[PDB]
Amino acid sequence: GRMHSAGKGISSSAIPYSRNAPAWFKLSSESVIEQIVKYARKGLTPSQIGVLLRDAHGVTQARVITGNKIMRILKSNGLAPEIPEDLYYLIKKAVSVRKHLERNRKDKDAKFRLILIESRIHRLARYYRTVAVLPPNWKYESATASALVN
Amino acid sequence: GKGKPRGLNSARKLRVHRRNNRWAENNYKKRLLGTAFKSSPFGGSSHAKGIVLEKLGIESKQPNSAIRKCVRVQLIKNGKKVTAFVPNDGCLNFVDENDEVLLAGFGRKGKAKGDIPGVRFKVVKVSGVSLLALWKEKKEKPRS
Amino acid sequence: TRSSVLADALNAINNAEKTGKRQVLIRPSSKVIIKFLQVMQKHGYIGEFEYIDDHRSGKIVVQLNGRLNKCGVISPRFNVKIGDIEKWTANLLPARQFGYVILTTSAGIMDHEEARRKHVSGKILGFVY
RNA sequence: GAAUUUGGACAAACUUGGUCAUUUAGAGGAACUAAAAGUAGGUUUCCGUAGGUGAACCUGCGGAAGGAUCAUUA
RNA sequence: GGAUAGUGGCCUACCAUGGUUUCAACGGGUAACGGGGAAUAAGGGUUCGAUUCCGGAGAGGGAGCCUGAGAAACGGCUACCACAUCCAAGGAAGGCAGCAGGCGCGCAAAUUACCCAAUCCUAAUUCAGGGAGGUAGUGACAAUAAAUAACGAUACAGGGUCUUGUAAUUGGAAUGAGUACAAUGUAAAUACCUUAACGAGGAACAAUUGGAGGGCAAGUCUGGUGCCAGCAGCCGCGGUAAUUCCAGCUCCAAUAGCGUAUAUUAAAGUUGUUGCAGUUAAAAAGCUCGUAGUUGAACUUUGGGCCCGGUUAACGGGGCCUUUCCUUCUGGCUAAACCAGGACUUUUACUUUGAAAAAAUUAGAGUGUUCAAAGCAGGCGUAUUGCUCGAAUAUAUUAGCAUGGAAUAAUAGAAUAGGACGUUUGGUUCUAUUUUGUUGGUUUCUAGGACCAUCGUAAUGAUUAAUAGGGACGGUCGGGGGCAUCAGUAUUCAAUUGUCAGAGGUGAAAUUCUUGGAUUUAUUGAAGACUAACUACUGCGAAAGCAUUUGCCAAGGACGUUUUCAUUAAUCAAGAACGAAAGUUAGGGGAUCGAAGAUGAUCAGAUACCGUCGUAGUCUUAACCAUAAACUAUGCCGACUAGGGAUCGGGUGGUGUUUUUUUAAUGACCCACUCGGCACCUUACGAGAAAUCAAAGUCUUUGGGUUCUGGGGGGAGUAUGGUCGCAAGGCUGAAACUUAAAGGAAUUG
Repeated sequence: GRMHSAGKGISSSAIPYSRNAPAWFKLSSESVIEQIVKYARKGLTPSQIGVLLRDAHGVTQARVITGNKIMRILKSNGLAPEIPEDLYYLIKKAVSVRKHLERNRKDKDAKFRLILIESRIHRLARYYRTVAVLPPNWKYESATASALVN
Repeated sequence: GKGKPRGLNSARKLRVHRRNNRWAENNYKKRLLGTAFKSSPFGGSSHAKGIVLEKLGIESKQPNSAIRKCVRVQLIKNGKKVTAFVPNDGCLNFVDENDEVLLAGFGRKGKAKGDIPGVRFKVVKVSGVSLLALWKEKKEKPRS
Repeated sequence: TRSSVLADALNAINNAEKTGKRQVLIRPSSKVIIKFLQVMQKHGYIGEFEYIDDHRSGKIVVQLNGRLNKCGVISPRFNVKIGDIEKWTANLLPARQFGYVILTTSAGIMDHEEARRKHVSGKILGFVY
């Protein structure tokens, strides 16, 4: 089920049984690539690029049209951020809930949720520095993480 | 499932769990604490020898009784005083005070066989000769 | 989480036979599951199975024909030295004339009589009778 | 070339100080025993905790049933 | 460097600051010499191994040392310690855990015997010596074989003319327990095997040990003994917590053996890997996070054809082709490509085979020790100079070595190309087995490497996106949390007012307030707490818990998604967050209720043990404590198995309903479907001791992953130790002893 909850939901997306280039698309293969790098240069994460492409321009998913995934496209042209997207968002959430916990001391529910979020951050950071994406230590700390997010 | 580890490399947890569980027994706990040597009435032995301190008259009931009473005996090696069970009537007059009786167990691993509470030993020899044969007028007691 | 897919397949087949169904669907699929089903199919314990292929892992539809008493998996997969093989049979088969235990040897996945005939052995995998 | 002698390493052992541990004397007390034989009433059952009482026991706060659901309509 | 026979922190001088450990280091115990092995036999295990073989260590405790190849030797020496011997009192000598033997200790263990004859050892060595060893004595440790009787005749009972048993009936045969000429045996004897002579008629030459309610086999026996306010009266009957009180007859089991005591093993699945249990019988941490540990989705050469060839058409073997034998090099066919040949795991785990593995022991083949336990003997002949078989085989489950396999489970490779391949060209860096007579140095060529750059050669290099997971977004949803704010009656108190004699309290009184007006009524004000009815077999939260309005702050599940990354996960000692009520230290405020306390009346009955006042507390802030029947008495993750009706959240569809004021969005409702919840009813495909359970199912046909806890009842959550807490106390947590039951679930008197 979940990782830090009692839920057991299964809501997700379902990739179709067709790896071949839907016929009503028939537009291009590279034009979406410089459009993707334009969207990234505008300042979006790969997930936001994907949702805008499937909401506006009929790209079912960028993996089937181009042959490469979105993050590899951004990494190929030197648009990759120094830390990955999901770890960045987890650190941002931890910073916000830590500010809230600082202003309201007696919120013990926020204390428990912060402990859960930080344990999730530690697991993800251990995976990233194991697969050699992050620097070999990267030393997640309470203070400098704020200076890490902005 | 079953509540225990089952991995192929999970033998150390099984071993230490079995060690602790075996410590929660009674035979193993007394065997590997050496209880039969420090606190046992014997020295972890089968028979023993001791002088008869006194003879105590615990009868069955009020005067219409069956005479089943025996003696209080102090040991030779431990110096500990226990109570015995002399066999049937006619054997009671043989065992006097300070009579160097040889004793055995009674047959329930340290528990009282029979309906006499508080006896775990029985006299096997009196004055270092016999008790069964001396009762059956087959031999005679040597003097001192 | 899914520790063993072979356990799921064998438990599904046992439950389907004990309920009294005709065909059963198994997900996921594996080379080990396929080879186990091929041995069970060769010895007549199951009927005919098909490999439905989506892109992810596959599914298997097995059509049973009865004559299946019990199939089961042995987790963990112990190393079975050859002189020990009949010992395993003597633990978990009802008799000596029928009943099979399945060994994953370096010559493939095979029943124990073929393992004794080929003078080869390996890890244990499961049993069927 | 003996008795004898200087220094050193190897060191048994004796005197003191501390420490570890076993056994035995010692007021006091509390427990248990067979002690054949001493001085009518309340009845929900508990749990945690606080206070009080020769004596179980009582009271305050929170919790459990290991406590016996009838009539009606929908 | 010293020292040693030699390496070495083995020691010394100098310099570094290292080494081991939750995969349990270091410390403590051992009624611990280690092993070959022993008992137990369905398997796996459990228990013992002082002891006949191998290795270690010691000779009362330590230390030191000469001789010698070898000793830190003690049937050698020296000193100290503890014992202790001798005497002329000056001095001298000591070491049985060698063989006998003595004392002591104990439940527990033999002759101060004979001999080198065997086996081997020592010496100058065939010859001497050997308490090593062998022989005999004691010996019911254990083990082997089997004496205490067999056959008739007569009379009866039979089945019934051939077969059994009975008998104070009867006949003779056979033989060794012993005694013993002899011979053998033996170093000399004893004993065994052989044997002249003697040796059997029952109190002979005599078999015992336990038992007879059940377990567990065999008494619907006999007599006597001790008790009676039971009947009779001196004969007795019957009863006797006489737990039989004792003898005799008869019977059962084993037998030259049988019983008892302690320990251990099997039956025991009361240790449970195989193979236990945890709703209620012992036992699921109050809940969650989380390190070590254990465990972890699928995927990459499959298939086909060809032959040859092993066993009685089936099983199993290897080479060729199918894009398919890749790799480290010499000698030849040749014009980088073949043959004859030396071999190779990126790293493992696993598995087959093999070597090297003391004997004895175990399993086992042969052989009539007269049989057998044993032993490795033996067998056959013209038994006159002889012949010949054998002393096998197996097991050894870890580690190390060699080897065939490549399923299963792991590890790595090209993502900033810094990747591979070459008769692609340039430069640098080094080396020479050589030839110029051998050598040292100098140079070129040649050949071999390594490095830095440019041409190409190529299908140039990135597995799915798990009805695993985390992330993003969209619309929601909730009595989820914090802060601030708003409201509702109610309770208590106060002010003003109306009217009069009681108001409270109890089963009955009394204390209490009251003609300065009690209780009651009306208007108003203040304080603190709490949020009824709505409120449900509804919701939210990890649990504890959460119920007036509004706003802010951050969070959360479920649904939807042709979004994102590609294993990031499950469980979890160490460690940590929260944790009802009660309780502790200070501040606040104190309306109700209220431990403690104070008073009233205590009336057989309180069945109806009370009343009033009231401290701490109840509320809050900052610190503490960490326990509850913290309960669903049911750990967490995953898979599958059965029908039905409600209900909450999200989504999909309806030429469906309703309100629009025109039937457009949207809301409420109905029908169908789906996902995720809280629950409910019936049933057993199943389970269970039952109550009952869709999980407590998928289990004698026993294995998806993982953590914690239990081992008959008391003593006892007690004692002691540690640790946390100001304290209360919490966490961990025994033993001696005592007992044959304690207990769970239903039906019935």
